[PDB]
This record gives sequence, C-alpha cells and structure tokens, in this order.
Amino acid sequence: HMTGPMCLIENTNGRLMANPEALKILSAITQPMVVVAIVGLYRTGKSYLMNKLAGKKKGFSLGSTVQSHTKGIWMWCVPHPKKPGHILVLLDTEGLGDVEKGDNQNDSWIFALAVLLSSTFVYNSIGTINQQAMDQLYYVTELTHRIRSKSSPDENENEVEDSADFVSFFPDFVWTLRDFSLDLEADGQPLTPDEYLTYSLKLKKGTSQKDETFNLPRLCIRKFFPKKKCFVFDRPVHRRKLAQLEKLQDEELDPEFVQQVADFCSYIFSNSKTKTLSGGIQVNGPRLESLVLTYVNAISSGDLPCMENAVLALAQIENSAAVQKAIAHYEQQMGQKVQLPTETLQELLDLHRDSEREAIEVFIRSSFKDVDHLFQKELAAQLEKKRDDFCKQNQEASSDRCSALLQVIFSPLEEEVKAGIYSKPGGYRLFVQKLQDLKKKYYEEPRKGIQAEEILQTYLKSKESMTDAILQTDQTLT
Amino acid sequence: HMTGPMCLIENTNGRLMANPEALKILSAITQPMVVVAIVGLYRTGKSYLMNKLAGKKKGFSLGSTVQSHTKGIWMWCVPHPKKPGHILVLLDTEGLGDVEKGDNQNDSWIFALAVLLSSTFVYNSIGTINQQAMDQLYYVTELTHRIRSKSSPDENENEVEDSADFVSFFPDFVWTLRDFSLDLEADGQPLTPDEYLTYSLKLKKGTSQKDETFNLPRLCIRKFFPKKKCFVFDRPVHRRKLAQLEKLQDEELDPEFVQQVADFCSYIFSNSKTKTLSGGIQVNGPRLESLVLTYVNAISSGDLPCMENAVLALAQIENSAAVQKAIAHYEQQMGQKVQLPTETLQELLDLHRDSEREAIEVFIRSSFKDVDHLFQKELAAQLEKKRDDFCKQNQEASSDRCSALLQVIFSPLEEEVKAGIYSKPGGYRLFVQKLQDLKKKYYEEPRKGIQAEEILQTYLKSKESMTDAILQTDQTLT
Ligand SMILES: Nc1nc2c(ncn2[C@@H]2O[C@H](COP(=O)(O)OP(=O)(O)O)[C@@H](O)[C@H]2O)c(=O)[nH]1
Ligand SMILES: Nc1nc2c(ncn2[C@@H]2O[C@H](COP(=O)(O)OP(=O)(O)O)[C@@H](O)[C@H]2O)c(=O)[nH]1
Ligand SMILES: [Mg+2]
Repeated sequence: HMTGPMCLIENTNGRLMANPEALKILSAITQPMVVVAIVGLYRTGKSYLMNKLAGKKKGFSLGSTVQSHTKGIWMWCVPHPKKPGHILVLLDTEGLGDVEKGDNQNDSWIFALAVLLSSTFVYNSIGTINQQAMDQLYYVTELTHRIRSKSSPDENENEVEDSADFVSFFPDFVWTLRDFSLDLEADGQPLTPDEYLTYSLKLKKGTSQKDETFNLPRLCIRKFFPKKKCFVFDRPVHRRKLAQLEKLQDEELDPEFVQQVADFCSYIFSNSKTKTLSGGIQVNGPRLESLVLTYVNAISSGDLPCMENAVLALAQIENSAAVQKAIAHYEQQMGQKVQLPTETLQELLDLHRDSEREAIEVFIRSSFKDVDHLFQKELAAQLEKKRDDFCKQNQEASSDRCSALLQVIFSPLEEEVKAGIYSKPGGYRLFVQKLQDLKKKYYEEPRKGIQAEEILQTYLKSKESMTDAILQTDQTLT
Repeated sequence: HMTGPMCLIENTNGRLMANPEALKILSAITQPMVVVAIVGLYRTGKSYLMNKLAGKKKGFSLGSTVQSHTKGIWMWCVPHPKKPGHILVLLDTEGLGDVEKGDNQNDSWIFALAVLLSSTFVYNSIGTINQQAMDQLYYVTELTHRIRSKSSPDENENEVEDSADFVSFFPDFVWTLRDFSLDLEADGQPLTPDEYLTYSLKLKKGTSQKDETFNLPRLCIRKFFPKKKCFVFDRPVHRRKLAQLEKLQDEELDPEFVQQVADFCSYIFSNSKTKTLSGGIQVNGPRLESLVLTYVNAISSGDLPCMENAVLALAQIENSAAVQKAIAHYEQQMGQKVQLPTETLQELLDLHRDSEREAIEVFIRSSFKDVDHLFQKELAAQLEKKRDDFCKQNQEASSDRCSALLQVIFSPLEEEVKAGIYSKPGGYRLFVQKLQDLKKKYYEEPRKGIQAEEILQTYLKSKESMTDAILQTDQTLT
C-alpha cells in the first residue's frame, strides 16, 4: 500500500494545519481502520518502536542527535497483518517536553490529537512509571473531553458515561517502559508489569482530602481507559552503538528486547479494536478525514483555550486566590476590629492605612513572585475600589446615623413644641438659645461622621421655614 | 570521622520534622562546612553517586526495587578531602515523582530544602535536559525565594539582588545526566557538556508574547544559579548486574563512568565554596542546625500557599477566567442593551434574568466538567453580588435622576412660594392641587427607577415645612 509515511498535520511556530497531500491519500481508503498512536518524551525511541509496528526496516526518520527530529504528526497506512479487511494506521508524534521549542501548549495539543485520533493509545517513558507521567497523562484525558465537547453533539460527553457501550469508543491504553533495569519487586512479592501498573493506579483506603487528591488522577485514568497494559524493554544494545539502529538486524540486538518487541506487536495486533465514533459506526477513510479536519480546527480556531505553557501562570492564578484571601483578611480587620460609623475622615484614612499595612504584607506572605508588580498593583486597585466602597458605606451609614440622631434628640425636642409652644411672643429668642447651645453642643457626641457634617447644613437649610416663620412677630401684636 | 549517614529531617505521613539525633552531632562541629545537596527523579542513583562523593563503598542505603528507599533527607559529615579546615556535608534527599506516595507537594518541599541547605546543588536527571525538568527547576527557584522571605531579614530578598557580592550565597549548579546515549551534536556542530547546558539555556531573539513565555524560565534559572555546569555518565554496567553495584569494584565497571565520576568529584572538591549566609557569614555546626530548624518550621508553620498537585485542578481554576469573561459579556450587555436608570424594578429583574440566562449559556459553552458545580454556584453567587451592585447603582441613579427632575420642575415653584403671593388668604388654594399635579406629571414622565414613589414621599415628608408655616400664616391673614 504505502511505501513511506507522510506528514498528516504540520507544526510551524505553534500552528497546526491539516496536510492536504495526506488528506488526499487518507480519503482514498474505504475500509474500516485500526489506528495506533504513540506519545512520549523527546529522544526516547518512539519512531524506532513504530518502525517495528510496521515491521519494516526504514520508515519514520530516527536521528541520533540531541535535537528533536520528528515534528508534527506523521501517519502511515498499512494493511492489518492479522485482521483482514482493515487498514492499520500508525501515527508518529513529536516528542514531549522539547527544550528547543520550550512550549508545553503545543505539546499537549499534539498529545490530545494522538489520543483522540487513536483507537489504541500508546504512552512511552524511560526508566519507571512516574507521578509526573501520571499528571501529564491525566491532564490530557480531560483536555480530550474539552476538545470533543466543542465538536460532538451528544450521547457521550458530560451527560452519559457508562451503560452506553462506550468501551468501544475510548481508546485502549498501553504503557511502554524503556531501558528497564530495576528488579520488578514491591513489598516483597515480585510483580508482572500489569500488576505494577495496577499497583501504580491502586486506590487509597478512605476519603480524606489528601487521599482524594491522590485518588482523583487514578480514578479518572481508570474511567477513561477501560483496558490497560504495560510493557518493559531492556537496552537494545549493550554499548552505545545507538546511531546505527536503522541498519542493525535482530541478532545484534539483545534477544530479550526482540522477544519483548514481538510480544508487544502481537498484543497490539491481536487486541486492537476498530476505531469507532459515538453511536457505534465504524470509522473509515473519509470519516477520519473529516475527524482530523474538525479536531485541527477545534484546536487552532479560537476556542479550546489552554495556558499550560508556563508554571508562573498557574502560580499567578494561585496568587489571585491569595488576592481573594487578602481581601477576606482586610474585610475581617475592617469589620470586626473597627465600628461601622466614623469619627473623622483622617481617622478613616489612618484606619485604612493600618489595615493596608496589614493586608499588603499578608498578601506578600501568601503570594507568589509576580512580574513587574502587575498583580501587586491589581490588588492595590482592588483595595482602592474596596476603600471607595467602604467610603460610600460610611457616607450612607453616617447619613443614617445623623438622620436618626436628629430624629431622636432634635425632632422630639422641636416637632412637639413647634405646634403651639413657639406661638408665644418671642419663641425665636429662646429657640436660638435652645438649638445653638444645646443641640449643636451635644452633637459633638462621638461617632458623628465628618462626611455627615454637611447634613447639618442641609437640615438648617430645611429649617429656615420655622427659624423666623410661623409668625415670629407676636411681640408686635402684644 | 563519621562511619555512616543518618536522617536529618524525617518525612512521616507528609510531615517533615528535624531529627534531634542529627541536630546533636551538628551542634558539636565547629569547622566551616561545604554542603553538597542532591535531588532528582526517584530510582536514578542519587545515593550511589553521593557514595562516590565520600569515596566509601557502602554508605547511603541504595535499594534496588521499584519502590522508593531513601526517605526524607539523610546527612553525612566527612572531612574535606581537598580543603583543610573544612567539612564536606552530603545531603541525599528523597527522589521526586513517587507513585506510591503520589504527592507533588512534599517533593517540592524536599527539593526546596535541598536547594536552601546546599552550598552546591546537584540536579540528577535521566537521558536529556528536559522541558519538564526545567519547569520543575524553575518552579523550585521561585519557591526558595519565597521561603527565604519568611525567615531572612533583609539584604538579599526582593529588594537588592545584584552588586551585593551575592554570588557566594546562591548555590552553584551541577546538572548530571544518567545513562546518556545520544551523540553530542546540535545543528551539525559538536557540543561539550557545558555548551549543551547553555544551548538548552539559550534565549530566543526578540519580544513576542510567546517568546517572553519561552525566556521566563531560562532567565530565572540563569539569574538565581550563579555558576552552572553539566556532566554526563554512561551506564555503569553493560548488562543489568545493577542490584549488586555497592559490592562492585571499579574494574568491572566501564572505565568511562569512573573517569566521569572522578572528573565530577574533582570539580566539586576544587570549586565548591563554603556556605555563606546573607552578609557573607560562613556556616558552622550551630548555624547549620539553626538553618535546618528555621526552614523546617518555615515549611510547617502555615506557610504553604504554593501547590501544584493535580495540575488539572489548576487548569479548572481557569473557569475563573471564564467567569471573568462571562462577567465582561454581562457588563457589556448592561452597558449596551439597558439604559442606566431602567424602568421600575420588574423590567429590571426580567431583563436581568434573560441576561443571566445568556451569561449561563456562555458559561456552559466555554467551561466544562464543573466539580460538583462548585464553580457554577460560585458564578451564581458572583452574579448575585453583581445584581446587588447594579441594584445600588440603580438606586443612586434613580436618586440622581428623580432629584434632577424634581429640582428642574419644582425649584421655580418653591422659590415663588417662599417669596410670592401665597401669603394672602386663598393663596394655597392653587398649591393644594398643583403639588399632585406635579407628582402626576412626573408619573407620566418615563424612566423612573425603582425608588420613584419612595423618593417623592421623602421629598413630601421633607417639604411640609413650606406648607404648614404659611398655612398657619394664612389663618392670621384671614
Ligand atoms: N534511551 C533509549 N534510546 C533508544 C532506544 N531505542 C532506540 N534508541 C535511540 O534513540 C534515538 C532517538 O530516537 P528518535 O527516533 O529520535 O525518537 P523520537 O525523536 O521521539 O521520534 C535513536 O537514534 C535510537 O538509536 C531505547 O530503548 N532507549
Ligand atoms: N539508570 C541508572 N541506574 C543506576 C545507575 N547506577 C546505579 N543505578 C541503580 O539505581 C538504583 C539507585 O537508586 P537510588 O540511588 O536509591 O535513588 P533513590 O532511590 O532515590 O535513592 C540502584 O538500583 C542502582 O544500582 C546509573 O548510572 N543509571
Ligand atoms: Mg519521531
């Protein structure tokens, strides 16, 4: 069928575009297919391994430098050696964690494309199964949910997971270990690699919070991948004659490594299912063409936002949580330590000043290293907005306080006497002595509120109709 | 001097506690110390290489199973082989990436402790310089800065970095690569180990946004680590006769590994400096035990705001960014769809409910897989608080607007009634219908606000002063 593999999706400066020359060939296949992807760290031998999957010497380019060689996703359509009527599709993948590119965002995109387009997903790692490998694999599986949610109608996304024959939809999982050298023992009893992986995904007793954080990744991985597997391979050669592996035959390699490669290939051939979409329809060439088009567009067409390409970004989100905590801490000392109404504007100035000389250092204690004090000035703006909100709350609370104090000391001594008492010949002469020598003098009771001083002026501007009015001229009549 | 190592900080159930048996022997040593600390991926040979630093076969316990063996931090004190009067203190720390333990919180704490206590830091890795290794190393670098901010007074943290002879404070860096297999080549030109390290730490051209994301880890690494070096080591044994390595002489090992380990040991002995605190003070026994104590209490004294366990959870916290996007869309709709003093309150509530439905459909379109709908209910509470904010905004808006209307349609009337032809009997016979005439003409005037009738009622209860006085005056006129 295909003499050589050709690039399916390109990767130029962080963009992903479906390759029309690969789409043209892909559209020409009508049989249902079996797809076998792969992912793994960069310079790990992924291309060398998928050469054995095709079973042909010479294939995906290997390379032997410290630079990454395989870029983008490369397909290779071959007839299935063990299942008649179906076409085996091998996908090669750009290595994870490249230092020359230094971009985790594109890494996760290629990872997600591999798992989504795969009906048999293969992970690659060196030495041991690792917590970092678990976190990266776990993080991808939910990103796969994000991608499908933007291009799939219903029947398997976030509404119905089990009891829908979904075990044929999600890809079967395989974990490969490279250059395994440790003895397969744990707690005393030896372990088969299947038992090793299951122990790595073994749940933890009960339900604490640190136990839930432990259990959460393993549970999600178990749900995502119905069937799981694990393999181990020794070093292909004893010394480092590792640049001539494209030219070396099987006898020069370690016989155990050849046996393990044959076992892995036999497992894949005899247990890989046919890729199917939601609904059980077997996926063929044109279906794959539309699938890769939709997924590539879903990645590079606006939506699907992921900011994995940093650690400072998530640290700054935690720092935003610290802004929330500092706001709570500031509100605690501004609500419980000090009262609701006020005494003087300078008093509130100093009060907010010391509350800030607490909150800012609380921020810096619970914070992270922020660039150019961007988040620091964001907290400053947030605290300024909160200070303005508290000043409005002060101008409202002190307004109510002054109105109520007038209604409780001034009104009960003015309204009850403004009816008939001030009809006497000279009520104003003693009303001034009443007001300006008792009411204003007692108004100096603490918690006046300097923002409510103008309310006194408004009240006087409202009282001019009984200061001199209501016939303050009865002396002339008498 | 010392026959064997001992634990310095025990790590039990994720808790770090200083070991008094180790603090006691620390307290009895007076000579200055050079401290070499190691970290790396778990089950890699950290303990094996630190055995070669002391140059004694059998030492730090190795462990040859797939389970982690070295737990916590283990200290060893020896006389300095090449610096008379100094003492070499080796710190072997628990490896990162444990699957049985499965907690990135504790691994980061152990990492940070090793960096802080080290006068010479050794990062151990497998295969190649790795972007994940840079991502973790960068994350640690900020972590050590923050930890020092909780136990160091001044002169070195966040205020004065350069031009303070700080090159002695921050530890030198050695990146050791294990089981190196690739040829040393890049862009066609061969590379030395240090050239490889600086090429992986080579910054990129100019100023884009992604390029700053690229440059950010490398800038921090090259800043906080003054002197950098890299070393490569081949496989110690051709076959995997690797479980009896502590019983193995140098003859049966590959001579290249012995040569590289000798060069690395020579570099360490001839270039590692005495540990210097802030200000240049050399470290001794009491100072090192004081450092250990204060850093242990710094870690275990409620100063743990930085976490990276379940990185998908932090990617979920980007639903907060989705919340901000929904809030931006909601506020834009309020600014454009509805005018600021909306019609009464029922229309406000209905349009707000429709806009909240639009906001929630935007939220479900953008976000995904809410954990027990926690972010859903937090967005509901945020929009509830925003409804309260728009409610007081409409309250003030109605206050301003109805005040403006009443003043523009009442002030000539209130001026002409204070000084006019209303003193004569029958003058109020025109006002007694005109006040409700004005009220009804306002009622016909649109765009009231929720507090329209209430505000007019307060105006009435504040404006019987210019009714009753002249009402009584009219009685005298009659
Ligand atoms: N560490 C390791 N390297 C291998 C193994 N098998 C082959 N290699 C070498 O790894 C080198 C790079 O692999 P490469 O094809 O670049 O993988 P890719 O970059 O992920 O596509 C090849 O030159 C192989 O010689 C293995 O099992 N372990
Ligand atoms: N991959 C690798 N393993 C080694 C090397 N040297 C020793 N080992 C083995 O790796 C294990 C050492 O792990 P260890 O030193 O305990 O790391 P730790 O488990 O974190 O303390 C032992 O089995 C050693 O025999 C090496 O150069 N490369
Ligand atoms: Mg490749």
